[PDB]
Amino acid sequence: YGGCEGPDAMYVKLISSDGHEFIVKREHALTSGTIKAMLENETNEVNFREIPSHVLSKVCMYFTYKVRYTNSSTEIPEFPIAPEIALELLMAANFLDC
Amino acid sequence: GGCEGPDAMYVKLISSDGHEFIVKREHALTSGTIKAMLENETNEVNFREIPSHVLSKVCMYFTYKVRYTNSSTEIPEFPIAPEIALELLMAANFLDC
Amino acid sequence: MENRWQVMIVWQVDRMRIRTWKSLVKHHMYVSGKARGWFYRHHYESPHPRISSEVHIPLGDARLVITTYWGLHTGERDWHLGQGVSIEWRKKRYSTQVDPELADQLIHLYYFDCFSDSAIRKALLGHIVSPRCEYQAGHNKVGSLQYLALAALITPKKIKPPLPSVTKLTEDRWNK
Amino acid sequence: MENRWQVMIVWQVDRMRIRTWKSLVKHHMYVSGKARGWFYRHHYESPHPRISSEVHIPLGDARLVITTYWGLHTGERDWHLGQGVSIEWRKKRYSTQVDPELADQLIHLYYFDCFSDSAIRKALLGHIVSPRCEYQAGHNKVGSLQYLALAALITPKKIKPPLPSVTKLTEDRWNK
Amino acid sequence: MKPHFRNTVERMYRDTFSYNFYNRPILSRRNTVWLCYEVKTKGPSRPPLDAKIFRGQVYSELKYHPEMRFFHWFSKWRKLHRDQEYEVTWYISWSPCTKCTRDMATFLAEDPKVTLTIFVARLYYFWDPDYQEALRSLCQKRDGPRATMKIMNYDEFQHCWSKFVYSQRELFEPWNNLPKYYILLHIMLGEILRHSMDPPTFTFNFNNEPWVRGRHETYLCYEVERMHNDTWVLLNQRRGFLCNQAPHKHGFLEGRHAELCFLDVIPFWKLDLDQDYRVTCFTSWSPCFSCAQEMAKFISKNKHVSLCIFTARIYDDQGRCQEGLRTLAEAGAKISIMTYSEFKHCWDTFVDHQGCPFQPWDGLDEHSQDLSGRLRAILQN
Amino acid sequence: MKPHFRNTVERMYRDTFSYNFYNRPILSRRNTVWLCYEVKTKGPSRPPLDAKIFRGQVYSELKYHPEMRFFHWFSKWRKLHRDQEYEVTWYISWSPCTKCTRDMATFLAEDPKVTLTIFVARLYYFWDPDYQEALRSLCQKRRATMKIMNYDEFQHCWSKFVYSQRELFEPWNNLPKYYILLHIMLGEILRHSMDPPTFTFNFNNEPWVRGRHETYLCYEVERMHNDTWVLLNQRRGFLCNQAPHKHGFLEGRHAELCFLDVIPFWKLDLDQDYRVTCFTSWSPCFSCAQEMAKFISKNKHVSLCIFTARIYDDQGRCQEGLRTLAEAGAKISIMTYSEFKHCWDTFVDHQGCPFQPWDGLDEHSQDLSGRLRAILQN
Amino acid sequence: DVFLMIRRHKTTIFTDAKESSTVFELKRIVEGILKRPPDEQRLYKDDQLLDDGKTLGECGFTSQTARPQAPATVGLAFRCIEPFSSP
Amino acid sequence: DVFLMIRRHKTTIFTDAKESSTVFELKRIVEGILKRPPDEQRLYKDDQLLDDGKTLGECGFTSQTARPQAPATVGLAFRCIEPFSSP
Amino acid sequence: PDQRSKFENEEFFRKLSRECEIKYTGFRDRPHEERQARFQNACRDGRSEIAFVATGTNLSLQFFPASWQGEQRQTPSREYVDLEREAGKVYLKAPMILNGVCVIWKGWIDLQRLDGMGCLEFDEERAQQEDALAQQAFEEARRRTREFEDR
Amino acid sequence: DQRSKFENEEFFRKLSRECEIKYTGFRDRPHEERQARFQNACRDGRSEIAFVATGTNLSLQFFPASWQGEQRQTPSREYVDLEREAGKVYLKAPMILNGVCVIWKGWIDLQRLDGMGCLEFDEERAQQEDALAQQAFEEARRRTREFEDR
RNA sequence: AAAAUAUU
RNA sequence: UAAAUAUU
Ligand SMILES: [Zn+2]
Ligand SMILES: [Zn+2]
Ligand SMILES: [Zn+2]
Ligand SMILES: [Zn+2]
Ligand SMILES: [Zn+2]
Ligand SMILES: [Zn+2]
Repeated sequence: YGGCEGPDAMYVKLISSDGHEFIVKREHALTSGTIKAMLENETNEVNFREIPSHVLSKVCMYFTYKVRYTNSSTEIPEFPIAPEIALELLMAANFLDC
Repeated sequence: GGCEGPDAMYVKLISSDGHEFIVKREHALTSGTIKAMLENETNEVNFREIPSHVLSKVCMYFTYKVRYTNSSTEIPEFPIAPEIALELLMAANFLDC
Repeated sequence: MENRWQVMIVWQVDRMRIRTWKSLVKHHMYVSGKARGWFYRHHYESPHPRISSEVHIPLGDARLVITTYWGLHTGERDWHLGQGVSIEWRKKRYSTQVDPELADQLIHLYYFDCFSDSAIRKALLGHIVSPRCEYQAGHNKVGSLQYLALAALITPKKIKPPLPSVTKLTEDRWNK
Repeated sequence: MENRWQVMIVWQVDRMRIRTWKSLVKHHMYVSGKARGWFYRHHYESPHPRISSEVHIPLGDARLVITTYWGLHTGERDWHLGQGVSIEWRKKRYSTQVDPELADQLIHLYYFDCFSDSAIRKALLGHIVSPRCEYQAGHNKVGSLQYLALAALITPKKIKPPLPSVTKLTEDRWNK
Repeated sequence: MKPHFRNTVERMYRDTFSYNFYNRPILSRRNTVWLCYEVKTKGPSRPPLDAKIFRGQVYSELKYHPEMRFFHWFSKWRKLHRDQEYEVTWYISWSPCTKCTRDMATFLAEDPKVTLTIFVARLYYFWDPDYQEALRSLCQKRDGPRATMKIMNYDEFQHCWSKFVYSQRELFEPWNNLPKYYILLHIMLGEILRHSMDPPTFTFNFNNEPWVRGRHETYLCYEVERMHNDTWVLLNQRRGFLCNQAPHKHGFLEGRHAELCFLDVIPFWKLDLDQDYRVTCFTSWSPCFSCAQEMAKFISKNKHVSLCIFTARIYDDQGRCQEGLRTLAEAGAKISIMTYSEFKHCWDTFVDHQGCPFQPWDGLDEHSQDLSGRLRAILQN
Repeated sequence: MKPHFRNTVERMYRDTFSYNFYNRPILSRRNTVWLCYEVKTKGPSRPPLDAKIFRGQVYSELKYHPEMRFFHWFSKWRKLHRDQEYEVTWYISWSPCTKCTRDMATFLAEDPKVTLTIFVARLYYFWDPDYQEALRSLCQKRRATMKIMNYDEFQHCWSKFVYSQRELFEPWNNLPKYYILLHIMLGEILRHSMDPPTFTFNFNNEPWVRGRHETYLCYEVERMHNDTWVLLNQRRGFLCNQAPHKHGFLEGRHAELCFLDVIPFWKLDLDQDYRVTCFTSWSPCFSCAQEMAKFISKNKHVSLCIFTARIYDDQGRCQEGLRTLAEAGAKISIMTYSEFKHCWDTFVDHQGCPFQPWDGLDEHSQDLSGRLRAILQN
Repeated sequence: DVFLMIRRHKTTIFTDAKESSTVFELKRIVEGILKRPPDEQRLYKDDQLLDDGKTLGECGFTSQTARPQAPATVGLAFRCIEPFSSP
Repeated sequence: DVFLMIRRHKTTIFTDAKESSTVFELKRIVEGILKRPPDEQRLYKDDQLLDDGKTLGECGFTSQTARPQAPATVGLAFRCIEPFSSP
Repeated sequence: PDQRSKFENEEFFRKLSRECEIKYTGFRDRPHEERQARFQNACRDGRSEIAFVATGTNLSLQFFPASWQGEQRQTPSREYVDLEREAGKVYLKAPMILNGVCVIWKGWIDLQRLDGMGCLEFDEERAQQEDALAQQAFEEARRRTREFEDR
Repeated sequence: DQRSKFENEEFFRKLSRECEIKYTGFRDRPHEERQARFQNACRDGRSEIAFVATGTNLSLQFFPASWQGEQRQTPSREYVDLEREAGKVYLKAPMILNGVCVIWKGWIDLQRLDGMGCLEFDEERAQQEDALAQQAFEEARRRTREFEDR
């Protein structure tokens, strides 16, 4: 049981550029290189300058997907993606190195 | 033209839903049932079953056929949807459209 | 003594469309069993210097004769329209030209299948409608709403290759 | 005891899948240049009483060998599954059996074209991407969000005939 | 645009017949299966009651294969006269497939009033163990279907050309190697279906009496064995027999010799070059001179085959047969004589003995000893 | 597992080569068109710098036709060396189409340093006026050299553009008859004409000659209408005897025999009356005369008429044949100044030169007429 | 000519008229049915009231907007856009 | 296991839990971040008021409903279903 | 009367009875003077074919020599071409039977432009002269439709 | 690394968890003939014997070592035992799967012709196996194709 | 027989 | 010089 205020946060705070805040476990963000490097151990909050709220929601869902199925290699399920969101999702992934 | 006289330019058509349209006598002449019904003293038509939307669609068919009764060049399409196709078919069968 | 002429109506078409018609007519005459009874005359079976072929489609007493043509100088600058088509209605001495749309309505009177008399009922009863119209050019006019609704409810048959149609043969392409 | 054996993992497949595999591999070995460099041994090129063929795929200095078998009593009651497949990874005397998914991952690592490193930058600048992945079976694991987004925006190629996929060959169709 | 697949033609064009039915045992690019058929009633040979041609693709779906289409049609067409015995004859370009063979077996088992004869231009996947088992279960077995399978000869090709081709005022012109391909296919199919002689034939031919009469043929029975771990293992697949093809105007003009037919079929076994094989032959008559010369040449070229000839008798003419034997032996062949043991082995393996025992004829041992001495002298002189 | 239409190969299978290039003048179901091509600098007798095969359906779109695809590839390949002149050789099963012929004319008129030779197994739609006009514009106008394929070209294609292994070319049954029929039809279409020297040599009524080992035949037809004769400008041409050849005809056919072989193709109406006029350097021999007599008896509609420059009498049987010819109804005459001039102006590329009669033309004509006249009635 | 639709108080009238016909002519046409003076009556389009003096071209409507299969829809008022029925 | 996203007043938490876990366990888990007693903290589903004691099975939700690629959405309140952003 | 009513109140053949612009098409590619000379010669001789096409459609009228047709067709009405009424115009008169009704196609072509105008008019003379049964057979063929007729 | 891969991974679709397997040969034949010829083949060593997991498509096939040809050196002992228990057969088969060496162990009851099987790790084969080939395979399997073409 | 996309 | 859906 980790408290976000403490060093061993166990739930890093993400602030969407749009204005929405999510929170996700430390390892889930560790799967993303930029946040991994940023989190430095004395900080527990990351703010995004350009990523929309929906983009950050989808990348968090992707973190969940990857951590759930990083080791699994059997009958992987589908991960929704749409053309209208695809370009900005690619940009966000490049920024976060997903 | 005057609606007061029985030989009015149009004819009343009350829908089963409880909705009234009015359509020219010449347009209605294209259908056998209404043609026989319109008797010259009467100028109104009551439909037991035809819904309001079905009545509108069949009246649209009357308008289309009278517009293109004779012309045969570049005839436009008559859109029909499956959800209404069956009841429109029943309405045409009743009205002999 | 002044010259003598015979006057006819020709529809400028492309040689490729004439080829395809030929192909379709032959096919459905031999490969299929549909266009049986259609007579076809080759380019050497008529003295006319321009004629290319003649397809006869007996309709009871009457006969529908579709003719194509060769070597008409009227061909376009790009020779888009060198050849030509025509339709005639011969019965005894009498003869007359006909329109492409009326010609398909005439041929589809006795030849290709269409909704039967009892086809409408099955729409309400929920049964399966048969036979279904396979030639949509024979109803090019505006028909009774009952047929239109029945066609909307049940899709027409799509045969491969398509039944030969005078319309598709003599439709405009250059400028419509 | 006293009677030795050799032990292998054999995915029980149907005969129709096997020849489809044979057809595709030869096609891309001869008709197309895609699978050039692959070897295919006929049934009479190996002493094994059961081996039906052997597709050899050089992977740099190592190799990937896919074998089919015949006359196995393992055929289902309806003989839905009489034949079988096995994937091996041999390097000199060393050898190891491989899973179909990892087999295709190792195949696509060398042979078929895939999104180059420039794909990300070209998509960022809104430019057309080429070359692009055409073998979807080489990325059947959970790929980086980058690749999923790219595959979403620009569709993968659809070759005809489909490239030989080991995963498609050994997919459990009867057990679904 | 493009019409639909046609699968019920009435007759096939001459180029089509010449292309599809070319009976080379190994033909590629023939991705279509043609099935001409005739149906008739049991009684005096009369005109067929029906006959048409079904068409299909090898890689299509099984329900569309020509054979399944025919059986589907028959299952309905038969209902008109349930008390009618039906003889069906197929002329097919490819032998039915494994699944279709199994389905035909089930069909014919279900219907006990149908007799099916099949003539095949070529054998389709004749080297597949599963297909061999399916053919054996369909034809070899004497129960249920008893469907007969045969290779097409000049007579059947001519019958098809007459009745299943638009052959207008023209006569059938056989391709180049029709007889050789026929005999190769016949030998392979007999190898598959495990054909065996009737007892009377073996009793008549394999008699070792030195003085004989009225026997114009030669019979050859062959088996193969493989070398492994200093042990000879029988290739149960390689086992069969054959008889000489007498001269015929349509077939071989000068009838081919059984030895030459055997040497023509050996290459199709695709024996490994790096292994060692032993081929054992039992012949009723000793090799002639030309045969023996060829056989010696073949042994010289193929270093992986060790030949072992056994003979019940010696056929000698001009003394040149003795020379032929000498050159054959010098080539490396091991020539011997058939004794009681070998006669019994041939009886057990190559005859339809119905479990019966071997009944040696009179003077067998004395004749065997005399012929052994004769062969010893011939090889030593 | 249905690969895309393979429109290019390097060599074709023997069965394909035999099934497609079979050159019957009226052949069906050869829906694909094959085109084996070679390119080479104007320097002769050196290995070609490129040679491949393009194939395509007839009923496809014009851009997928082998000719258009070859020109599309050639336009790009030509930028490599703009200073080099090229010769291109085609061997095509079906003859190009009207649109393809016109567009090839345009393409080659664009390029002033590319020569094109074409060889055809068969003529595609050879009885369509526009195709005839398109070929006339493409070939004769002046460079596209359209020819028919003979044994030599067939063997060349078999050797170079087929995978045949240790195999020798085996001509099919009627190769020479079909070749000569196609040659005659192509000559009729393109409107070939004799060179002045050839006619001058081969049409001397002078009884004493040297080297007259070849027989020519220049034909034309006339149709009945309104009790009048109308020239059928299609039915015009000439032909010469084919010498015996090991690969071609073992016993060379007689010009008259080729004429009788080609006449049936014209599909002359059975209910119409036609007059077939012929001019020949030598009078028909006995076998030719018998064949003409039997053919004319068989054909009610046709009416043959023969004009000659010389009477070829040998062993006296020819005169006997003339009697059965006359009984059949074939009128035989001799060539006078008027007919000589007509032949010169109609069947020669005289370049507008007026006929120059030789010495003793009238006297020789009168002598030949005297020789011929008595035989029929007397 | 174009066929027009009027949509108010559970009524509709079907009539063909010229494009150049002004709203005054439409009110004259509907007077034969409604037995009311043209002056006070006001039409509606896209839930927008139409002034007393208006023209088709000024409104921007064209013969393509009003078709024998999909006529232009306009409401009416005297001195509620009722939707069609449903299956 | 099921992954779930809780959303309220432009605040969110992504967290995984078991199937048999009850709503009491959910409030206990969110206690680690919200720093408020769980007895009062109130959850909502489909604009419906969940009771203090509420188990997954009796709720009817299943692992099919809540997926890593489509986690179930539930609101939170103390003592406004805010839609996501748009392109 | 039925024929006249159809002509007057029918969408006629796709070739409306209203005046339509027509032009001569032969020898498009050749220069204008050559086209003019060839058109005049073709009109004079009566041996070749001459075709007049409306500008905006694919319909055209072909004047083949009557000889080509073989058996001369009886002509109760006269078809004619005037090169005499006006020096600079060529006039045409073609009796035809379109869609079962007999009409006369008239028109003029200026030879300089080889173009001009044409129109259709009802033909009263031959309507009664033509056979009776055939006209009604064509009318019934034009009235019936396959729909719901087969039992 | 091999032990970690065998421990903390989803393995080949044939997990180390014990699973029920069955003998599939002679599917059709009566039961008595099936079991009799099973025992005969197990005793002989001249035929092939196959064990298929019920719920998947994977199966283990034992072929005589003579069929393949040149014998492969076996530092580990594979066997089919009919002696430890009278009414059951023990099965031990070493293998290399996805680069990690394992031992597949199992047993089949003669009366039922179906039994159980499990997959155990093998450290012994690991150190003796060549480092070059195993390192090469480890390098080859970790890589991916996306964004590597220059 | 083939007048020729009659898709054998 | 076909081991065969390498659909020329
Ligand atoms: Zn119809
Ligand atoms: Zn890829
Ligand atoms: Zn089959
Ligand atoms: Zn011999
Ligand atoms: Zn072309
Ligand atoms: Zn001669």
